[PDB]
Amino acid sequence: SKLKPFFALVRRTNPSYGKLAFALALSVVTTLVSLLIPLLTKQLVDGFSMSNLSGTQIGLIALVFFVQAGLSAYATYALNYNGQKIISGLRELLWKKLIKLPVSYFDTNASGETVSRVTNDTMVVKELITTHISGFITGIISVIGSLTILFIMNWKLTLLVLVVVPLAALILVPIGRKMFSISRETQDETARFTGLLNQILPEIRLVKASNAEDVEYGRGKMGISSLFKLGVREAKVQSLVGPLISLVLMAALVAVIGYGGMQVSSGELTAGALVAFILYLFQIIMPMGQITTFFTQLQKSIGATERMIEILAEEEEDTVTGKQIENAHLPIQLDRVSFGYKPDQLILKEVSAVIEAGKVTAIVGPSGGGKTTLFKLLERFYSPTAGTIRLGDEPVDTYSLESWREHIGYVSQESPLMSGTIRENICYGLERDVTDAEIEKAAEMAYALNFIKELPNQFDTEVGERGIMLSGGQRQRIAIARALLRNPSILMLDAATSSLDSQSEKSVQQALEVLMEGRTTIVIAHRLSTVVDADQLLFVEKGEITGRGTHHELMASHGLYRDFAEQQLKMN
Amino acid sequence: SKLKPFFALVRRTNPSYGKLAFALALSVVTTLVSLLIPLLTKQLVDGFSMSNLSGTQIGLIALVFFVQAGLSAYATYALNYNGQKIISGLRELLWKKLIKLPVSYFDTNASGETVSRVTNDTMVVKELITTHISGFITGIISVIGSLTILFIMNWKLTLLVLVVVPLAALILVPIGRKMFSISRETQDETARFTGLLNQILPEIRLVKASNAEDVEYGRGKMGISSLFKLGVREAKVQSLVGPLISLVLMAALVAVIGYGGMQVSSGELTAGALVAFILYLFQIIMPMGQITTFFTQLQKSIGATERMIEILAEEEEDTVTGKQIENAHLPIQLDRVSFGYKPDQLILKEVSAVIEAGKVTAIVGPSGGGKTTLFKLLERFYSPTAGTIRLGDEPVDTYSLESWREHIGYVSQESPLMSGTIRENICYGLERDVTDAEIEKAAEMAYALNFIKELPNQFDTEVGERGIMLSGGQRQRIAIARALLRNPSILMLDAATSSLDSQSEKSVQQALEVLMEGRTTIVIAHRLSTVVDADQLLFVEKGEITGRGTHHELMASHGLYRDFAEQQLKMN
Repeated sequence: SKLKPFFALVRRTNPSYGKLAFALALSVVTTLVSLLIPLLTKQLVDGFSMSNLSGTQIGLIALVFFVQAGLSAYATYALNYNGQKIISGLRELLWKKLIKLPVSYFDTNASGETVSRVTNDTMVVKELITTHISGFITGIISVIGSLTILFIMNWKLTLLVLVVVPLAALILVPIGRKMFSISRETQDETARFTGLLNQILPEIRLVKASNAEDVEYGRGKMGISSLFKLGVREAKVQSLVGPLISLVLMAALVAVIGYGGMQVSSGELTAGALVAFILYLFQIIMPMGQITTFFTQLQKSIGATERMIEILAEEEEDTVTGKQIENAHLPIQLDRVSFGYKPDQLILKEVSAVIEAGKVTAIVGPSGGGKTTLFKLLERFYSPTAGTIRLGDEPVDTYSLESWREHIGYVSQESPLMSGTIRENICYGLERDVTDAEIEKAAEMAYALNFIKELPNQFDTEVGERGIMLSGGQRQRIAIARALLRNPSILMLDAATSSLDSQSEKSVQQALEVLMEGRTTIVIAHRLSTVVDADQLLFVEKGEITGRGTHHELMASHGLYRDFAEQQLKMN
Repeated sequence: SKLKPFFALVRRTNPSYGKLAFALALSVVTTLVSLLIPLLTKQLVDGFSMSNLSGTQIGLIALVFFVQAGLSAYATYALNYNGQKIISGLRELLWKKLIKLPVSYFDTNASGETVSRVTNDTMVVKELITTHISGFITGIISVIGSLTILFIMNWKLTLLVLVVVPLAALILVPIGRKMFSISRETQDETARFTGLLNQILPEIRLVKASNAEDVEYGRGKMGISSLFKLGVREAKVQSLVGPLISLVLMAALVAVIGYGGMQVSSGELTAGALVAFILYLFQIIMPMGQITTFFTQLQKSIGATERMIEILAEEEEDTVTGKQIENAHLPIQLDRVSFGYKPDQLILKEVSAVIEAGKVTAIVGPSGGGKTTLFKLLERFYSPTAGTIRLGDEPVDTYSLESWREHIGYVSQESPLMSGTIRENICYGLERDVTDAEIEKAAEMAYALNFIKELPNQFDTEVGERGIMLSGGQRQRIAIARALLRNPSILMLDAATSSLDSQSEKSVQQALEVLMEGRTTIVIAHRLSTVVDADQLLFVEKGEITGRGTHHELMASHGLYRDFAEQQLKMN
């Protein structure tokens, strides 16, 4: 029942059954050959009365060994290659999914955790498919066949003590678990002592100033004393565990091998059966560890499969809603919009406002209100539930989200880079039009070519994977140019201002003003430099829009009491 | 030659030779018993023609096994206990040293690195002393004795192939190294892919806004494709390595054990010698790994010993300079002080100033000048080289640094806590006087008892190891109380004042003003609230004191041009 999701997930990479089954069957045949090699060794041992059959037997054993090696090599290659294909398919599906999950999943959930889930679960599934399933089948077949052949060869007298010995291993195992428990306790004590030292050392200035060094010495001494005490206990336990484990192991070996030798001396049914018995001993010892690893990694793999299944269940739409974009130039109105992240909290209550077309509008919000939520709502990262963010009769209820994102430009505060070259930064506007070869020419219009005129290169100019050799202001200028290059119709600004300084603010703002005066602009930032360039101003407070109109006189009056209190808080 | 520092470091814990040598000798005897057990097994195997000597032989073997187990247990306990004693001594010496190393070592070197060095090197020395030296001796003795006894038992015919087999291991080993190389390459590729995904995901907002999701999909696909390519190579290599390693191993086993069986069938000099031969095989296989681990950990241990030796070489003086404190109340003058961290740079040049006795003096410094260096120099954490920071005729060249630290109070900015209870915070002033039971009464004078009057407790009030449930202001007030409790004669303030605001700045400042108006006070902080309470003001610039006199008119005039430019930089 639990294996059904795993089988379905493997089935997502459908053309992977025949070769995997063939590889598993060939691994089974290779395993059955390892059960025949000791029999040939026994025949060779028993046939040394004449020296001709001996050499023939070494030849035959060498040939069988080479055949087994070749078959095992082919089976391992097939298994590993099929597992790699399955992992490639799984990673492709996961990445295609994820680059398309709504931004809400990432914001309200976990960024690095998703990457860790994908990377670890794919590798665990690989380890299960290529090694652990085939390993378990091989181990079970090897153990059963070796036990059966030993039972046929020797009646039971030595096989019975062979199966009794795992009871000695069974009493041995709790001792090893106690070893791990004591070791973990000692490690925890060592970590506590290290934490205490890392507590003390940074404030050595305070330690010296109070002149209480000896006090800290004694404290440290107490810590090491505790460590020593635990060490003494682990010394007693290791003195009890170590030699005893050795003793039991040797007692098993002496019992088994010695008994075989005894049956050799009495004249019983084993000499070459004794040699094959030792070989079967090794072929029984190895697969037990293989099966245990199989079970552990099977538990890990069912967990990983459930995680990958829950990741592969998310949904989203890009153009499913409709296709009705013709102009994208209408006044934007808010109509009783009340929805945040979860319907229970209601982090937004009937927010409504009137914004014209081709009019710069500024948004002023508090430190903890609904300015970020309104930013994401106006950028259409959340789906409306009760209210309507309405352009255009809600053919903003029947056009495509992809088309709306096409007609909007977005740089917020950092927008550092999509690392690579500047070519990608200007070819992210390659929307089937391909901008022919006018991209750098756009930089000429967007005041970017002259700024980049130092020209390390134009295509080999590498910002690096890290992207640290260029600062924020130049990159924000590049994003402004990208917005001007993509589809300069609607602009949505959080007004990225970092290390640009007053001289650059005016440069980039006058460039954007000349390029986008006839088109709609939206600003959401903090300062009062965009608001003066904004024809209409708004204000967000307690998840509600409170304030409409022009900037100068209204903000001089509206911002007199409560917005002024908020400001006086802000400088403080 | 290289072992001499290690021997000396062990010699620092002198009374640890006799019992360690006895434990090593008993481990040797225990090892020599394991070379006799297979011989008794061979005798038992050969003596099964009669069943009485058989049972006597099982009895004797069991007795020898129990004797060996007991001896090994005692030897292991002695070795582990002696190693724990050595580690306790080493940690005690290291902690006593480092709590007394000049603050310069910590500031210009590494805090967490020293803790890591102590913790790791002590454990490595433990692992070498308790296990690896005895392990190597045991392994060498076991291998040599087993080879000699096999040579005596069997002439050479099977021992020769036994020593030939390690050549098969020798050709096997490079294959395993190639396995590790390919695995490391695959791991590096996986890490690169994970880094690429962690690059992409956080900016999924920018990814969606540009509407280039497919582009990021294809990029990710390329990454996974590269992974798959490397996986294919590792599939080919593992298909060549795995079965081949198995084949060679089995070929060795079949060769050796089978040959023994052949000598059994022909009537040669081994049946119970074959059983003992297999036992000696195990007793030869284990110590090779033991010796290899010994060599690796010996290299690690010589490195750790050199590190611990260089840590145990630092020096400092507390009262070595002299003992001439009688009053500690004299004007403090600076006389051509020119010394920073290293004499080459000269990060301080002839700094001189005149400060009176019982006069509050403020220090104003820039963001990157010599204010921190002058702070540490005036607090005596660095040793003068050219100039003289002179009180008192330089009996500040002949009194004790410990006494000077006794007569000074220090809280700078955080001084968070020496975690524990408030009892430690008020018993760090326990200077042989023991303040009788007046500590809380001092808090009554120092405006601290009324502030702490909520009383969760007075001795069970725990701030925790972390120390997070109380903020900075209360702890700074406790530090001020501690300074008033220790020896309120000279105060050195970086001003604990922070974001506490007037409610608390004025409260703590008026408490300190009432308690310490008749005594000398030194302030080094940034703002202009301490300077107005400071009778004389100074200023640091480019590692030189530039400005002397009162606050109001001089700072109004001196701070008009250049200090005002620095300020206008500071608000900007």
